[PDB]
Amino acid sequence: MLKIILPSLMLLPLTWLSSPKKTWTNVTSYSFLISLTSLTLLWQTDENYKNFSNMFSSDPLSTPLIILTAWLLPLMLMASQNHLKKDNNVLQKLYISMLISLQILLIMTFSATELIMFYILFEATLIPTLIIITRWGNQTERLNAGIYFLFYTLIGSIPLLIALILIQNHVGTLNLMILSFTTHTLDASWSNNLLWLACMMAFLIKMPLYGVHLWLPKAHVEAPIAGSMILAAILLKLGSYGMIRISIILDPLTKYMAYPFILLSLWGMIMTSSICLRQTDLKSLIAYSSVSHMALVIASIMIQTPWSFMGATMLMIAHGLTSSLLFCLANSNYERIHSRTMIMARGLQMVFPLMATWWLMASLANLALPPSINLMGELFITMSLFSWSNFTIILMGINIIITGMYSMYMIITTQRGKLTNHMINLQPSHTRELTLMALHMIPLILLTTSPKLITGLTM
Amino acid sequence: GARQWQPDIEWAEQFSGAVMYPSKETAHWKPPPWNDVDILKE
Amino acid sequence: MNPITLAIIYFTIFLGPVITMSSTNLMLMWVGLEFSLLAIIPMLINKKNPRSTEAATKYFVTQATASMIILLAIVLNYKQLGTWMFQQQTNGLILNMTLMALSMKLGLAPFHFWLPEVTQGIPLHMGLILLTWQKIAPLSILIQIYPLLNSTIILMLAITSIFMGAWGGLNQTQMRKIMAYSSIAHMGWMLAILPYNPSLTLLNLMIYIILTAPMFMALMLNNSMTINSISLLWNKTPAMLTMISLMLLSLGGLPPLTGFLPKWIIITELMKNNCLIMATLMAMMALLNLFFYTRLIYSTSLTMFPTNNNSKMMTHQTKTKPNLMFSTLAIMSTMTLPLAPQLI
Amino acid sequence: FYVREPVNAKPNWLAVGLSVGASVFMWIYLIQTHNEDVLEYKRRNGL
Amino acid sequence: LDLIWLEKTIPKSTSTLHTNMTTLTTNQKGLIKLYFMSFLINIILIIILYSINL
Amino acid sequence: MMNGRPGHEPLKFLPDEARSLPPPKLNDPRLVYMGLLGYCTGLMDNMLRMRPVMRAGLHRQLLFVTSFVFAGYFYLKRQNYLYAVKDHDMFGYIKLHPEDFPEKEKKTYAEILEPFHPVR
Amino acid sequence: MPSTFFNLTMAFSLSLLGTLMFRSHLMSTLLCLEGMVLSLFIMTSVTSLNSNSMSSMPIPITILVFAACEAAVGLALLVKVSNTYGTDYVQNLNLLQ
Amino acid sequence: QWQEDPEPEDENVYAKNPDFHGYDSDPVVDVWNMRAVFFFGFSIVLVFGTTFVAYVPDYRMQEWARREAERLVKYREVNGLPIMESNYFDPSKIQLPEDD
Amino acid sequence: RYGLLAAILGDKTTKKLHEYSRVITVDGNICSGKNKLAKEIAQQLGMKHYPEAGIQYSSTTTGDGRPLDIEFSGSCSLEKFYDDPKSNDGNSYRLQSWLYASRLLQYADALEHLLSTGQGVVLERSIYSDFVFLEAMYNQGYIRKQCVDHYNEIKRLTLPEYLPPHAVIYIDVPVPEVQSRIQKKGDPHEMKVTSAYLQDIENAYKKTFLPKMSEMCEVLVYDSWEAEDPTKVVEDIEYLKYNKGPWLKQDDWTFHYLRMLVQDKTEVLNYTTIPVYLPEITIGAHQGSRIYNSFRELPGRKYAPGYNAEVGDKWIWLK
Amino acid sequence: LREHWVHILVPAGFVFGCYLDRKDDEKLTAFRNKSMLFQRELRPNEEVTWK
Ligand SMILES: CCCCCCCCCCCCCCCCCC(=O)OC[C@H](COP(=O)(O)OCCN)OC(=O)CCCCCCCCCCCCCCCCC
Ligand SMILES: Nc1ncnc2c1ncn2[C@@H]1O[C@H](COP(=O)(O)OP(=O)(O)O)[C@@H](O)[C@H]1O
Repeated sequence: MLKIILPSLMLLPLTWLSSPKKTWTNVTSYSFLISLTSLTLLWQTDENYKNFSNMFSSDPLSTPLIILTAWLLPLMLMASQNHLKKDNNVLQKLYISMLISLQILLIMTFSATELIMFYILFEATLIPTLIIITRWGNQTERLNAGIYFLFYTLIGSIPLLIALILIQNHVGTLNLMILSFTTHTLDASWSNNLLWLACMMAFLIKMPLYGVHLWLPKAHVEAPIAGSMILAAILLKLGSYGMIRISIILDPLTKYMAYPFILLSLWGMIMTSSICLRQTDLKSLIAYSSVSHMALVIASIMIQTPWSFMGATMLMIAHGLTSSLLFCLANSNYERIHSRTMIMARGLQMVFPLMATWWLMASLANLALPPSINLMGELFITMSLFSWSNFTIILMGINIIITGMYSMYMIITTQRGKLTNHMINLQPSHTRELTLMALHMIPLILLTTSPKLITGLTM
Repeated sequence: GARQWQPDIEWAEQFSGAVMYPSKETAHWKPPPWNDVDILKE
Repeated sequence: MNPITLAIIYFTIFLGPVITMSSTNLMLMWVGLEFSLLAIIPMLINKKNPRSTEAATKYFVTQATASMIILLAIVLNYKQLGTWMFQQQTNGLILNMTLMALSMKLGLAPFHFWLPEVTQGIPLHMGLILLTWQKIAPLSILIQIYPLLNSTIILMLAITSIFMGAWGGLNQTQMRKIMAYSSIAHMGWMLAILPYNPSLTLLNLMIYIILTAPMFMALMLNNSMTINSISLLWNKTPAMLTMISLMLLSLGGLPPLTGFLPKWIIITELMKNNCLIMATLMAMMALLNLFFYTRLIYSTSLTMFPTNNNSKMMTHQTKTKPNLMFSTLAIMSTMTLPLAPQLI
Repeated sequence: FYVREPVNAKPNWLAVGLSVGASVFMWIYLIQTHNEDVLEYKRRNGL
Repeated sequence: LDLIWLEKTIPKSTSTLHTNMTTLTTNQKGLIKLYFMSFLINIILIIILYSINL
Repeated sequence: MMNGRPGHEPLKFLPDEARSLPPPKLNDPRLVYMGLLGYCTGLMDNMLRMRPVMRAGLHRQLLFVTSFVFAGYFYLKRQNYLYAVKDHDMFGYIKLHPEDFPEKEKKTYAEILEPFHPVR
Repeated sequence: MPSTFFNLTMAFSLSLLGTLMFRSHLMSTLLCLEGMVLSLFIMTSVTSLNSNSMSSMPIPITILVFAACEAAVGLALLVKVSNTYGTDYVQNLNLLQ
Repeated sequence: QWQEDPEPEDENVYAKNPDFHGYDSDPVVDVWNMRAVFFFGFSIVLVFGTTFVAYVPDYRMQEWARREAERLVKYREVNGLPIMESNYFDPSKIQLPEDD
Repeated sequence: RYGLLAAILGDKTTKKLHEYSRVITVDGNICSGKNKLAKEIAQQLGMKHYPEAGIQYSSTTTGDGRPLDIEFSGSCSLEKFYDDPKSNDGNSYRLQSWLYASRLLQYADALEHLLSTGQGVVLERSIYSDFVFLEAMYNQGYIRKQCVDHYNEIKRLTLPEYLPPHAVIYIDVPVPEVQSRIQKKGDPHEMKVTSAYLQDIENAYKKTFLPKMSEMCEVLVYDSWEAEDPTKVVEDIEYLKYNKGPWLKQDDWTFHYLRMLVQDKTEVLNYTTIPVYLPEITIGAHQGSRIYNSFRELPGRKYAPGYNAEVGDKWIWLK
Repeated sequence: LREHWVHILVPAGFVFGCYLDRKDDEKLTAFRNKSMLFQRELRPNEEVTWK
């Protein structure tokens, strides 16, 4: 997998060497094709995972993501052509390159055989992200948000560093292939009960768990649209990908060491879903929607039943695409409105007829409408959770009712009701804004036709 | 129409002073002379 | 300085560490340490500002008593073994003295009070020498005697330094002292692995030298001893803003940059030796060091602090360039990580 | 032009010739070392 | 529970714990006598650390 | 560590014994990296000194890309040796002190009985 | 000798306690500092003499020669201080705080 | 008070360039930055990509297994063998701990 | 550039110094016909006559030398100084701070010419004499107390390093007669200036500048009549004995370091940009970024001297 | 190759990429055809099973 990567690196030379006026089209047009080369990995006509080479591999779980990581770079670069079009021609070429490095790094992290290669690349992604959030962040508080995003991930990260070096000594190689075909069975000691927490905690932090998710609402609030898309679509899912490949070892402990997180997540799912119900900042509501719909995932990567896992793989890819779509349209309202407040800007369909159709489809993806991969995902996690304990439906049942309420409230108070009297007149929709959306949903429609590709390792 | 908030004078002020997190007494501390030379003489 | 004097002094400041390293007769190692003490004091008071005399008089007393303690260890050994050099048989107290003494000259842990203060009153230039070409000498003496020193003490001085360095740095706003504090911290990691794998001490030093030497020549390019002063870097010289950003995050352990390797292999070696208690606590507060590094990042790069009108005047005039060493030592430092296996 | 002329306007032609010439000595020694090396390796071992 | 209790406990507390710890460790007179004595204390403790673990 | 080994060359860079090892291919990814590492140093310099970034010092750019690379071949040549000594040393010991590193028989899974924790 | 070697060693520790417990004048310290060099010189000379190790007598003196200059530097700093403050009290050396 | 700029207004890019596509202010760059984005975006990724992904053959073997079952079910049923025997790894191969 | 290599191998300032080689400043009120005297004295001993420091003196100093736009040169107007005293934006303090930076550049350029060529220096008003304008400005409502402290801090940080004027000349004409001198020169901004403000300027010299410098250098007071007679004044300069003053201790090995300072303009005014945030001085990040990101794009300024092709530089690919 | 030297950057990466990914194979070619499930015997005039 060096075509999904080397051609990517070369994007950096192109963003720099290219003309200031033509820099945007060379980069966006080329990474669209970079995504097309990424599609070749999907050709698995057999079960055997595709070990491209010693360090680089792609199995069913990584492949559905590498393609998404390559896909969003085009979109990210199309959603940030407006803001970042007021810059000095060298601030742009830095932002474009920053976005380019994220997927170079993220493509490799999702396509990495050695778990510590994951760690080095895993924690590197913070550098590009922190720059995108802090340097171009509009609000006074991004310095703070950046600190929260760096420390919560970093304090979790050093325990994983110690744990992975620890298993290398215990087993003798951090190669995901071998670690899988070798006998690593923890022994339920008090210490192992700590190892397990060391490995999972760093992944559980960037996958916002109810206890440590305050970093994500603060980060996406002041982050520029491209950073918020990356955090929701690819960055948070780095934590999920890690939990799937790391729990191959630590096989016995999670049977009983998971209860704490599972309950934290399911109760967390309800409270995070509910506070979405009365949050005035739209970007705030989407972020907590992201916490709740990701709290379902940590509760399926821990129950560990075949269906959970691919419920997880289905939902992660699906929610990634949906969340961005929501964060992308939130930005389009923010740029004309100039405020994140949900109460202002009422009635837009009256003035932006189509964006409202995109808003409606994004919300229906947000809630579980049935001919969507989003529902298949939740339906499956719901099933397994029920298997874990029939009572789980109650808590995963209060979340579904709340999820319907906030998803439609975003449509009802942003895209319906009487028009706002006279905010700065809202200029019509650009074709870029609409495509950036179409590019998010057309793939959501196509993937829903053949869900098999994003089903995970389990199935 | 947007101005990512660049730091104003007040945000800058805190970083002055001989200690970032000033203590009740350490608050009295005064930034050392920029020239690295002091006024005392007698 | 009459250029002749400059030569004699500089030769001594350079013959000082070199005799230490080359000789085996400890005595000759002691006088190597003694010269370094004599040569550095003249340069320290070059401005001869009231702050400077204070600096040198502290540096000298701290250095002198430690030098006398190191000599006492050699004198005692001479009577416990006729040899003029530490051996397997050496009384444990004899070696511990040498650790404390040498940990004072290097300024590690509970003897970390002199360094921040002398780093504050000396010029940026002599600051570098006082931080990096004066640590080579004592460390050489320790690295030579590693097989014999105590694992317990070193670790305590190691951990303490890491903490003191980190905590001290958080509050400081003067750059010279932020660096002094960082050096205490890095010096700590170095002395942690000495008993186990000296060869890694020599890596955690070089990398510190290849990181600090560019960082200081950066601080002086604009001769800013204040963060507020380095924050207006964007107006005085915009290009160094990019690398100053990476070098400081490299000084802390963040993974893509070269700075991770020293911490990573030291942790790998300590876990190989089973100190998974000690290594863990060190790595954790090591994370405190990055917080103050990033706070500076914020002021200098990620956020643009307001500047005075006269800054436009300094822009007009051609900026005297930074030596080539900056580049070669900025890149070899910010990004060599892809080449770690051969470094270790 | 400039009221205060640059010190670098016309190239330091020494700095070119020791910069260019030095690099071409590096290669001719480097490439030499490799082929020479390869041989030593081959003869010192079986081939 | 969001905002105050989950921000005062984990994110903010760790902020304060350190802030306070730096304030005590870095509030130093700057006088040499004080500092030096501390060197005295250290020598004493290390002398003991060796002694008791002889 | 590896110092104190019999025959150690007290101050030599790469003992001739390292002749026996294969020479590093000049295009070894690493040496090529050092090259890029170098080009960047050059470009960076131009930038910090405020010169046209790429179109200036085309002589220097060469000195850099060619100094770093030169250094590489001769360094890697050594680091390669050091690692090679490590095996000579390591493998030898495994034998000279055989009992301590005994070959082990691993029972076919048929025989071994790892317990099965059910997920249910 | 074994008995005496103790006295000299404690002399060095009593001189150690002195230099690590300042009080007013610095010249006192530097003076104390020298008390150690004498104790080291005496101990080095004593053992060299009862080990009949003549090859080592060079050291007892090298110790003094280096110690003398060391002290020369120390006093020049001292003179520099009572030229900038004129009272040589370790008390006023606190600008660096 | 210190000197700083007065708030910059955001232009109605739709006032000039009434055909603004949202990519860049000058018109030709805009046209050529959508003529290449709709094309490389939709026309040869959503179309050629979906074509290729649709034609990936027997992805993860699930087109092979619906036949292998059919000949196994064909073979097992006609020869009278159990369709899915109840132990997979044959009991004979296993060497159960004898005592316990 | 000059370095210890050059110092070690010849290139000593001592052997380049001669009787006519001194730093001579002539200071007076807003209108002392000072200009003529200087150029006259200059003509006498061949002294390089430096003109009075200006807003764009630094731009004439650097690169092309064409005058810079006001905002590029710090947005200072002497013109606005006068028509709008005690202005809300404080153009008067910004004018004074830029003026101090300009003379700092001029004095340093003068010292560089003195130690290299050995030709003596006439620079009109000096940094030492600049304070009289600020003293008078604080005496009236022009500047507030802190503003004064900020200038004093910059003065204390940078002025001591440079050696003092060898001799200072004082072309004095009374408070009333300068205002009539002002009345006939044409600019209207110079006209209508406060008589009391002019009172405070010359009073500040007499009270502080001449006595202070009366030991640091040979002050030569001249009344208007002695003035307009460059010959006589020139004669007197050639008459005074350059003995009393700090210049006596400047051995060659001491001059070298001073030379290497003035040789580096970026340092000469290093402390002129100290991060003290008084409101008038502050660029402001958004405005400052635009002003820098605009000044740096001017032809020949994008890159270092010798490397920008716009103005016709060549050989960049080998430099 | 003029004014089009910035359009052939990324494409070239691809080729180089493919050049390496087919070179990695060349290295990892043990068990070329020595695997159990796929150990056919060489068909006449065929050098190796998979290249
Ligand atoms: C592993 C990934 C690690 C992280 C990589 C991405 C982050 C790189 C580090 C960025 C750190 C600084 C962030 C803030 C920078 C602010 C820059 C700025 O304010 O602009 C001015 C600056 C200098 O300006 P000048 O070039 O003189 O001309 C313009 C004058 N206004 O303008 C400049 O400085 C221009 C040159 C900037 C440097 C270019 C770097 C491009 C991005 C490098 C990505 C490398 C990705 C490597 C991936 C490896 C995968 C294995
Ligand atoms: N620090 C200062 N503040 C305000 N104005 C100043 C300052 N320094 C010089 N000037 C201006 O310089 C003018 C006097 O210069 P002038 O005598 O006309 O030059 P010339 O020497 O060519 O005759 C005064 O009007 C005064 O405003």
